[PDB]
Amino acid sequence: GGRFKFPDGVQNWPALSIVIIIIMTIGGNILVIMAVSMEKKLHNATNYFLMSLAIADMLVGLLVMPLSLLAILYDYVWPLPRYLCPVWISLDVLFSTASIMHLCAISLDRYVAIRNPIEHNSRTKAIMKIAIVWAISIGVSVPIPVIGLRDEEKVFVNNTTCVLNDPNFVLIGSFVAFFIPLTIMVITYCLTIYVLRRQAADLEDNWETLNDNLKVIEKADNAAQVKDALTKMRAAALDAQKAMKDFRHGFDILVGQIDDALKLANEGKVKEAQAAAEQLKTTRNAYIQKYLQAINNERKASKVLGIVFFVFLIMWCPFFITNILSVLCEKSCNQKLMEKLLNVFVWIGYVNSGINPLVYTLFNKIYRRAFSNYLRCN
Ligand SMILES: CN1C[C@H](C(=O)N[C@]2(C)O[C@@]3(O)[C@@H]4CCCN4C(=O)[C@H](Cc4ccccc4)N3C2=O)C=C2c3cccc4[nH]cc(c34)C[C@H]21
Repeated sequence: GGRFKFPDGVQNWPALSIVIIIIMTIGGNILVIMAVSMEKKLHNATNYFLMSLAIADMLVGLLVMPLSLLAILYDYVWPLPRYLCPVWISLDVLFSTASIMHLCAISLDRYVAIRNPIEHNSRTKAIMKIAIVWAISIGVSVPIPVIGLRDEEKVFVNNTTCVLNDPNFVLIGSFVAFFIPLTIMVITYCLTIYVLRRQAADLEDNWETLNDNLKVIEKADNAAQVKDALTKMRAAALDAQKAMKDFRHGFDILVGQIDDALKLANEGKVKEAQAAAEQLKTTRNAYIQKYLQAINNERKASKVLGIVFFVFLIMWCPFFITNILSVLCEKSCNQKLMEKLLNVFVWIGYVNSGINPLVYTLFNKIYRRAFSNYLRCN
């Protein structure tokens, strides 16, 4: 009666339990799609892009993970019809790349928004980005149907197991789908953290000059000395202002005290100006806390960026690196262990798709309360 498998030919039940992570991925992104849909605040362009990413990652857990689970259930013997594997593999390359490409764009956008925060029809650009991202991924995926259709031996080999059999594609696909985006995310990340640290140093330097000039005002006795030190603060305040409205307004109201004290410093006596430097001391200490919460925001952003980039490396690097070694190293490297590692590094890349939502909820207050409400509402 032929050679059957399903629904009881399962050879590995311990692997079945791994469904747990699958259930987390599908729902994890659904909550994001809910947040961007229900919440009025999350109708921002960048959030629509996170939704697109969520669509990519959700489809990974929806269409790629379950079929890889069946593959493990039957000890890597394809139980489904033959035509359904090249379909599976192509989807694997598609959504996985879409996930990567999306992540790369997020890095780029975050750099621009950090460099020149003056940015705010605004949706047409986001639509343009989503389209381009999905267009590139499709390009990376179309070789699968092409190669598979023009030769059956290249998708599954022993009339049993289904695995890529074209080393040229593996090299190219890996190089263009991961290593080029990786290079962009490396340089991008480095520039972003550089800009961030430079902005922090600027605020700290402006605050130091505001203190040092006050000390030397209380110190010396020359009316022109008070004039010089008292004028250098006016610039240090105007420069720190352009670097939360109560803070810039604090620099604006203390500037007025620098005007009064500077008027009484040239035509008046040094003692009265030094007495005005006291009122300046108090107006500075009034906002010393708002200065600390500003620099704290700087260090917070630095940590979040370092996390997301680190996670991306830890997740996708093992697969693609070993994938490269498995093709271009056909002798020196151990091949049996290579397959043993790749089998796990594949699902590590999968887990990244489920980590992305869990990442953008741990740090955003709106997503935290949005998730905490979607889980308890139903
Ligand atoms: C996670 N997903 C997995 C998928 C894949 O390899 N899936 C199979 C089914 O799993 C293997 O790794 C297994 C594990 C152990 C032995 N295996 C192999 O030998 C061959 C790889 C290989 C072929 C020839 C020579 C050396 C190595 N495998 C396979 O075909 C390809 C991906 C990919 C390749 C290229 C560009 C890409 N963009 C996004 C992606 C992607 C997503 C990304």
